[PDB]
Amino acid sequence: ARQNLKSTDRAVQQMLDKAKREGIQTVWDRYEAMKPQCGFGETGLCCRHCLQGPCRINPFGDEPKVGICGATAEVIVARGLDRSIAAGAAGHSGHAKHLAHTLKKAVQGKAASYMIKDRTKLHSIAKRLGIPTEGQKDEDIALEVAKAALADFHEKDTPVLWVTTVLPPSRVKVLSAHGLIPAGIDHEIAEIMHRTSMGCDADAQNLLLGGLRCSLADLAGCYMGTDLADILFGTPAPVVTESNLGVLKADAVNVAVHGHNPVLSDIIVSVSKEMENEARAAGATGINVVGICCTGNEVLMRHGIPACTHSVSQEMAMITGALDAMILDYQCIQPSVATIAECTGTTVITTMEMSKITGATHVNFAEEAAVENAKQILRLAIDTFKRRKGKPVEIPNIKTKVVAGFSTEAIINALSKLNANDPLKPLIDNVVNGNIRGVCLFAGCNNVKVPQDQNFTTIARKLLKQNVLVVATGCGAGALMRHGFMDPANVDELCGDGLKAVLTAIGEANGLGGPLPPVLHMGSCVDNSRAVALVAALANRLGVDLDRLPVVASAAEAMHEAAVAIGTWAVTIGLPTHIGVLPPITGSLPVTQILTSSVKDITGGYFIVELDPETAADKLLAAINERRAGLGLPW
Amino acid sequence: ARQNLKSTDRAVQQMLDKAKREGIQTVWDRYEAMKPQCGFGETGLCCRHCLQGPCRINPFGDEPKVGICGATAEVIVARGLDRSIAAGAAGHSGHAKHLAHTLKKAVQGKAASYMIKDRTKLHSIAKRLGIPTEGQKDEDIALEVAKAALADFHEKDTPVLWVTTVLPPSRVKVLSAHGLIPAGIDHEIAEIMHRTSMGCDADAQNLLLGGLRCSLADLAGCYMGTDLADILFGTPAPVVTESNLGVLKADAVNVAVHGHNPVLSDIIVSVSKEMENEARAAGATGINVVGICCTGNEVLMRHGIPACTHSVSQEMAMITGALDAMILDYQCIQPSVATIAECTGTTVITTMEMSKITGATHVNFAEEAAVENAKQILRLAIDTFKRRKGKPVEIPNIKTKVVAGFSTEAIINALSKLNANDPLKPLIDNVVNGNIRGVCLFAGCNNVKVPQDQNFTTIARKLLKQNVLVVATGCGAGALMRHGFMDPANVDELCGDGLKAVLTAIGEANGLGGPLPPVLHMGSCVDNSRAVALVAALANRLGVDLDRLPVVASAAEAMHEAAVAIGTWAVTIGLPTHIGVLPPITGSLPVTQILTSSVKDITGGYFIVELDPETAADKLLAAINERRAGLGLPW
Ligand code: SF4
Ligand code: SF4
Ligand code: FES
Ligand code: FES
Repeated sequence: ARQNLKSTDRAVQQMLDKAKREGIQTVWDRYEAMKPQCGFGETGLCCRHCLQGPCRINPFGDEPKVGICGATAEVIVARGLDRSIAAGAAGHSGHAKHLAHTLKKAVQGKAASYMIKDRTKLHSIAKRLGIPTEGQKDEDIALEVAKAALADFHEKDTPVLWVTTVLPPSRVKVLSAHGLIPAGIDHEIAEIMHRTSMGCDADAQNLLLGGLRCSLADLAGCYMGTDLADILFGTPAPVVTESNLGVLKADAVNVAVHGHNPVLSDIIVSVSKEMENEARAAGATGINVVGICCTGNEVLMRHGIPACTHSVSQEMAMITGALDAMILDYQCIQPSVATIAECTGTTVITTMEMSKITGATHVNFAEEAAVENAKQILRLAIDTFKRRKGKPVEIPNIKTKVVAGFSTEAIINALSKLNANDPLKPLIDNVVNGNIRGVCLFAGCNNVKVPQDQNFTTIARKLLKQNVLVVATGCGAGALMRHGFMDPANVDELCGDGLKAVLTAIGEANGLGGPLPPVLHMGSCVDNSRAVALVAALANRLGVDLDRLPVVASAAEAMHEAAVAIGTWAVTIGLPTHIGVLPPITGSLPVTQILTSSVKDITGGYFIVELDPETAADKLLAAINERRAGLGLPW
Repeated sequence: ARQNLKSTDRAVQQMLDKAKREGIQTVWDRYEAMKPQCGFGETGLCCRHCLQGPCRINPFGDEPKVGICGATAEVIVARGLDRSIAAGAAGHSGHAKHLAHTLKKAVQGKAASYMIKDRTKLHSIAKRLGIPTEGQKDEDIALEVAKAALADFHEKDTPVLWVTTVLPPSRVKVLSAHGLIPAGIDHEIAEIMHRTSMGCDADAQNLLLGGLRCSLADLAGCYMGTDLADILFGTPAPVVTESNLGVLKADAVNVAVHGHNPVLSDIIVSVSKEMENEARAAGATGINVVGICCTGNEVLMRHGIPACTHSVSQEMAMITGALDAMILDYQCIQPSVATIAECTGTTVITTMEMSKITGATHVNFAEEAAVENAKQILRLAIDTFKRRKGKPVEIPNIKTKVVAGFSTEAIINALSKLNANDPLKPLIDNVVNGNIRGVCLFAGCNNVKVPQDQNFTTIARKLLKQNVLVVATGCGAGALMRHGFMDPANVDELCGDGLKAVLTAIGEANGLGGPLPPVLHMGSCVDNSRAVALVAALANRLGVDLDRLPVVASAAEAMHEAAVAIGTWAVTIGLPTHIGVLPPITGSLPVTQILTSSVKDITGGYFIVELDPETAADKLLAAINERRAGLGLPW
């Protein structure tokens, strides 16, 4: 097979060849077996919301033209999209909610493996929420922050504070005028599921306004998750590590942390260092913890744990034969891992009650027992390492250098070395003088339909040459790190002269004798909220709303419902937002026109649907430059 | 066309002939245009939970055999079912939540059109919840009940009290042992949406246990909705009225209330009597309010408002040409009504912010302005009546007599005339002696796939001849009322000798000089909770759990996600539960075996999937008789 048609990652290509000769089916094989995919589903023109279905509508031609109950294409498309947004928001609800409970347990003395690690962030969040701190114990402040987090999930006397306190007042005012401020996170999720059920909401604009509001519930969960993880585990600062399959070590116990919620995998990291001598007794050099997906991003950002792989290529880590354990929480885990494990020897371990996989070993993680749980898990990994003594492994000797840890606090601190009391001003100065053309956030997944990483790297290369400041999260950050976009040694090759000058000036003032990396890694998918914090801080410093800023987003290879929700809130907060795969909307021209055009008149943002990455880069540059022109800037 | 293949209701048949000659497309025409329906959707073997889809699995044959991410048929089927349960629960969340807010507003002086109408029910609910009443103002008790209702939507120090306080302790204990008690109504809905999103829960048993727990969140919303509606609007007592299209009157202003939440349509009823002379000034005899679906059931149960039609046949009320207005809240409204209105003259009016239909007139109902809103709405109806002066109409002269209003309180009161201080004992006595073989609850919708009412009437006839006490809600009650099953004049024809003797003894002791009707109408779909209250009271009186009682349920023509949720909680509380249409589960034998067999070992209940109604009646009788045998009773 030509493996480069599947993935642009050479380590992935090498493992695809191994999987092929060993007869191990991969995600790419399961995709091929699915073709041709259903065109009703692809276009959004299918409904299964009641037992009179399934209903479908022919995109073109003759009947069927309308659902059995009378639901039009507009209604069917908008209802399906709304449920996808609610599903995305629900994952972020679960992630943030878990962290809120963990913080509450910690400060109540119920979970001594957890603690307040970032006291400053705690007090800053309390202040933003209106919680008094003067003369209060940190534990009581944290109890109040956890209570406020849990309160945002349901209706109360205030709207969702993890929306209204994180966006500029002018933006909150626009959203409120259109009825878009969430009343409660789980409240909005449930209202979406109700209104999209049979015989309820049946007006495309009304449905889509509901979707915008639920996407802000997703934003609140993202921002709440980042806030609470930073309190518990530390706010990221710049770190240096490596990425790709070559971070695996044949002579070590290789343990991947995979999923999203690092609540236990932050603990796995710390415990793994304590069990080094137990690993050495078993014949290993040590325990080598590596990351997959956003749990991997979390521990990369906070501890420099190397990233093994991401998203669509996750099975390939197992194909090496050296992955002794894969420790799972939830979200973005291909359930194929449980069956591949039988072929590769890997011990796959689930840990969360609501996310089990038939055939995997389940360990019932509890914060109250986190260290004990981590030791049980790592001992299974050590046992597995011992079982592969003498077996050959094939780890591609392929890895890149990765500078990461660019939380918004870290970015502001780095800029403060150029201007101590007005840190955003050097960035704004360079936007104004054209050294920085604008900002682009790359976000979201890989998707088996797109050769892995091709859109992220093609678009990023064009933007960087045109002096765009590129930030990235999730598996977009994964794609860019695995292709060298987080290695400062590649600044000369990748970056336009203006951007290079700025990255160099910031780097030299931070004592690096070298530039910042070409792309700034801002963390996990919930950490898209960090990009919101940066952009809102810029808006406040400039006295304008986000829909006037030369800032865009690109979910260039989107897959998960999470990514749909994130793209939708990016639009809702005012950003031009590219999506590089087709969401199921093309079966309705009216819905497509709302999402790509008339929503501009509501929020100032809009979707740019473009599957060709060179064309998408041109459209993103045009959007940036239109914003520059609106501010009276050359472009 | 042979109209009896579409509906067994002769009034519906007559209007189908009119629709045909006038060129007005109906739900049956849109169904025909949809055939053949997609077999992947029919069997449950389709997934659109991420942008790598749509994925499908061939029920039999070759590839595709597995989803792109590795999701098996078991996982795909269970995830789709779970989302349907969550959607059903969300509708009941929205309905109950709305009523909780209405009660709070009323007792805070913010909505003087609303009030505490049933003070006794208020105090009984407060006592069941643990709320003190001694020495407290009714308004403060009601404020506390409304607060407790709203608290059950999110996590707190107690589980959902509208589950744990309404089922016997032994049942709560079984459910708790299996992890099935909901933590919060909207909490469970959101956890379902998370766990069913890509790369999360992927074990069929774990997924389905989550679904059982979310179905109890639906039960809580149902019971909360009935409780609060009874406080606000009165607990039903026996009433006499009529049903079917002949309740429309050519010389009156005909106004249908349609949807679920009678929050405003209870007001419409009261206001309509006040505007009689305005209607007379416009040339009408008066305002004739009639019911459709469960909002219709609500006002039938409390005020004897005649029921025009139900569910699948709702368009036919408009085809008469005499329906001047259709006043909509949410749920079960075919959106085709908005376009048919242009052909029939009817004014279709929406009233709830989250349920609009393109082309309908929207009036923004607010409790604070309910009387004003009702007058605006009824004045549109009067105007419409005037526009049809001189136009012929075709109202089928077909209607039945309906005795209804059998709340659980009403049933207990009726039985108390035979035994004042042990009212359930005469019912139990007659179960023991075989005069009553068991109880069957008919629930749920009609479905265009089934000739309308055919399953409800075929099954009911067989059960009644075998001395089963039949109770009914929703459009199952609608089907039975429209075919004479709520007219005591039909007891001799329909009922076995034992059941007739019991209905007669109760009727004669209630001063009727005649029996209770063949079937007891227990109300709307949320009022399935009343059947739960009756069955739980019987369980408590007998000292056994619900899974030992000779009680079954039949969603004989199910359609809405609501009906899936209700059927699932019927199973979860311990009942054999028939469903007369195919839910999308047959693509997975393991899931089917859980839902129809091994769940017995968890909750004592189980689904009986049977599309042939004669066979379904035999299977329901077998289930009843097995329960009788387990209690040592003849059968
Ligand atoms: S909700 Fe309408 S369009 Fe969807 S399956 Fe049911 S009848 Fe078909
Ligand atoms: S979740 Fe899995 S089965 Fe469903 S659409 Fe995505 S890849 Fe296909
Ligand atoms: S007809 Fe294929 S997605 Fe439903
Ligand atoms: S393939 Fe028809 S329901 Fe998806």
